[PDB]
Formats: sequence, structure tokens, C-alpha cells
Amino acid sequence: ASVYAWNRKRISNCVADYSVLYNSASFSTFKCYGVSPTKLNDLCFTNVYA
Amino acid sequence: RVYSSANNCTFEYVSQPFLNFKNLREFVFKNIDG
Ligand SMILES: *[C@@H]1O[C@H](CO)[C@@H](O)[C@H](O)[C@H]1NC(C)=O
Repeated sequence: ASVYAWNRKRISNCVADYSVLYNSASFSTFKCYGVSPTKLNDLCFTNVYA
Repeated sequence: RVYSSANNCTFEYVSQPFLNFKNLREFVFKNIDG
């Protein structure tokens, strides 16, 4: 989507594997604010907004 | 014909079907801790 009309997808009722994203070399920026990437694969959240 | 609109969904779950009078179906529904 365009930045003015950015798409929001609500991710729920599944298991989120964050190590797949973190270990990819295809991303230039993977900056996490407020949480660390190492403990993302352990913690649990109500919903994920993409 | 049971509804006219569906705006904001938070949860969807599709499962296997649960189902003289021949059948007796007992159900208990509880709302505990969400
Ligand atoms: C719920 O739906 C209305 C319109 O259908 C929308 O304006 C509102 O932002 C929605 N709220 C949430 C939390 O999705």
C-alpha cells in the first residue's frame, strides 16, 4: 500500500515465530522499540498489528 | 437470514460439526476469565 493509505492487518489466533524474520538477511532495518528481538519468540501478546 | 452487517471482527474459529425425539443434546456455556 501507499504510505497515505497504509494497510493494517490484524494478526490473531495463531503462533508467531519471530526468529524467521530476525534471522533473515533480506532486511536492512529491523529496529525494535520497547522490546528486544531475542525475547519476542517467548512472549505472548493479545493481537499483532501489521 | 440472521444478520445484516459485520463490521469489526476479532476472532474466527471453524471446527468439526457438533451435531418421536431421537437425539438429546446437552450443552454448558460458561464465561470465566474471558
Ligand atoms: C469499528 O467499525 C467502525 C465502522 O464499522 C469503525 O469506524 C471503527 O473504527 C471500528 N473500530 C475498530 C476498533 O475496529
